[PDB]
Amino acid sequence: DRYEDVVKAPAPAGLAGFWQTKGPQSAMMSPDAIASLIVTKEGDTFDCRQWQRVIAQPGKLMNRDSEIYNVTASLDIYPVEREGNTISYDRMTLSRVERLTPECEKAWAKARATGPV
Repeated sequence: DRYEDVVKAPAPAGLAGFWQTKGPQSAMMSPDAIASLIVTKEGDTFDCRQWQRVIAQPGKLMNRDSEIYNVTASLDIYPVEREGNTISYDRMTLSRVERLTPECEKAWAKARATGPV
């Protein structure tokens, strides 16, 4: 399977948005590290994690056996589970937010500029 051939799933109701860790995550390098996930209504995603450096990766939602996953452009596959204003994602808890960090915002705009209109 190729990333290009992955069938992009529309976001289920309530999942589209910006999601960000609100406190220390034991999975991350240090307590001040932050992870964010963008989910568009069409099912495009962006996984942006930062501390001393930023690592950001576009992806796509996939529906497999009625469960939702993020599939990154490098073919990492991560189940996404939502409960209200929080998601479980790659061993972290992210909360719904209205705005992401500037460096996630900038990286997202940059990535999107090479994609379709």
